[PDB]
Amino acid sequence: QESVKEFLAKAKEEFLKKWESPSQNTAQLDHFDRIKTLGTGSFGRVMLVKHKETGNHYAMKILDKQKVVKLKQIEHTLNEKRILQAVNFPFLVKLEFSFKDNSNLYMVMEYVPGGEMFSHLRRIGRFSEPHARFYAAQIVLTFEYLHSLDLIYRDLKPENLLIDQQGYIQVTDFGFAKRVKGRTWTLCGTPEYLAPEIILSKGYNKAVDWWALGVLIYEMAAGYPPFFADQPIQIYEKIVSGKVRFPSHFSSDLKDLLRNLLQVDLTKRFGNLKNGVNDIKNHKWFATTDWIAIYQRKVEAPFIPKFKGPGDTSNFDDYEEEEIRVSINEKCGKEFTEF
Ligand SMILES: CSCC[C@@H](NC(N)=O)C(=O)O
Repeated sequence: QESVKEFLAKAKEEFLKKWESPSQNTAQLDHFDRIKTLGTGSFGRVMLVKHKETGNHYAMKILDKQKVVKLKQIEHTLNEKRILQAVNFPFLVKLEFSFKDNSNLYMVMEYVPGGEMFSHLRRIGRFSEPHARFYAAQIVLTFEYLHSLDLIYRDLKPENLLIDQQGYIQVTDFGFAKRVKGRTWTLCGTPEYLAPEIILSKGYNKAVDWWALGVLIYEMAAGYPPFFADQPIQIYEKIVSGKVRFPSHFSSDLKDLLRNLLQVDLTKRFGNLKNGVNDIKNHKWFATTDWIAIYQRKVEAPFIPKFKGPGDTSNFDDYEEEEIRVSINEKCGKEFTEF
């Protein structure tokens, strides 16, 4: 449809202008108070912070430059920030500021107090098909947007889908996102969500995102992922076999869609055929979906997360509060020049 073509053309124009001239150094650390550690990993953490002048809350992702270098994540961290400062879509968490100092890299994101889809899914067990479909439609549109910009997301999983105050998804964590025209080769993503071509160390493309969508829809509707096993090697063996067992409660339409998304042969996988995303959007499982209404956030969500306000952290987990230090000496300045 020309309306969608023209929408995506404008989206790409606006992305490219920011991509080619990225914003830098748009806030500083001492304009924020630290409130609580919301997550932590091997080279960084995410903090709830409050801006001292406006009172606004944000989720601040803080990466230790020395650890980024040591764990060979330099390009990934530069990808994440350059992409986030250039994208704009209703179901992507917004980057509001970024900056760096002697020790760390900072991305100041909107804070979504409703928490991760993962916690809501694990609490209730599984989502009904309408509920899963509401979230899946938002991911389809988001991947249509990202892929049109030549971006591969590469980290789809329930933990990275936050549920906002209207019950809609906001995708977070662009740590593995990359602008790719053609193929790319890095081993990354979470085991249960990896496409076979990643496991097999092949050059792969945006079709890995559509595979991961199949995993996500299965997990939302079943309560567990399709290739589950105790050990990673067993997960990988199941993935590359592609044998998937569907619960009897799955509709026939859902099983058909999942067979086409969880297609081991990437040249036969929905999302990667001549009709692209339209094979997914036109599938019978999505017959009830008004794609424009979803994009415009006019559909009433299946549920609204419970939270008390923009500073409520009750939907996130508790972590040891550790210092955020800034060395008196600049570290790794060269490697992060463009950040
Ligand atoms: C807002 S997160 C950073 C706050 C923290 N760090 C420094 N070095 O000032 C501190 O004041 O201890």
